[PDB]
Amino acid sequence: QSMSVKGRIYSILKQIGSGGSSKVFQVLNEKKQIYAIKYVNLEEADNQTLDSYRNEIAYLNKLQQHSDKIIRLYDYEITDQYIYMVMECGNIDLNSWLKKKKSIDPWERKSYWKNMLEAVHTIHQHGIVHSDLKPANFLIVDGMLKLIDFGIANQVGTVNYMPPEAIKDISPKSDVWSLGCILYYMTYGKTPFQQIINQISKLHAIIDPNHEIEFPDIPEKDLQDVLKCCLKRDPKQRISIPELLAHPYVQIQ
Ligand SMILES: c1cc2c(cn1)cnc1sccc12
Repeated sequence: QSMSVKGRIYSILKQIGSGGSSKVFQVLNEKKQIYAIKYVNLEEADNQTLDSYRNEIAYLNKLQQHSDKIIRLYDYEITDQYIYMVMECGNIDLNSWLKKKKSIDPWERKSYWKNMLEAVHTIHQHGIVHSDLKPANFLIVDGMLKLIDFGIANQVGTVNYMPPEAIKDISPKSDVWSLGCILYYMTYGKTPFQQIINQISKLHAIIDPNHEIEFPDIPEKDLQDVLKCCLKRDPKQRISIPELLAHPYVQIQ
């Protein structure tokens, strides 16, 4: 099959993912280069959803120039009926990659972490708080992690990465909580609260200071401190991203 985004023609190779009303495909242009096209159906879209879409796009377009850890958006076609986005094609999302591999290399992880701070830090600088980070939001492209979205436009639902303040009902400290959970999953093989099935009981645990989050002793003592810093329930007493980018775990060999 085929499709035309603006002037250019893109041959469909396979379907990467489907959000629901959205379909992501892997494509080829006339110069035979591989891309990822996102189809969005505006047929049953409120003017609020429309606005979230337009906002999320402009931001993704604006933030292209700032960080290389933000998915390349090459071109787009937008009508009253649909959205087409010509983005860079990654190998796999962090979630599926983590879900498959049993052993994660301390370097691969330290590297991925550094890429995760750079991405979140850039959206933060422009005023954005992602508010709902998950490994699904990150995409590996040439051993380099890239942020897919900014959680502006309307794995999903998962409360395992939710900060206590989001549950108590939101500042950059909320994204620090989530990022730490991601690291905790790449460190301990589970999210801090993955151990508790019942979603209501899982929620009571995040907001419970007496329910101690365990940090089992590891060779990377620095990595343990980062987790201990990110997973502090009081946003007031949680590490900031500029502070994390200067932590020994990230800076020291
Ligand atoms: C959304 C999702 C992806 C993308 C661009 N937008 C590019 N490559 C890949 S590989 C697995 C998911 C995706």
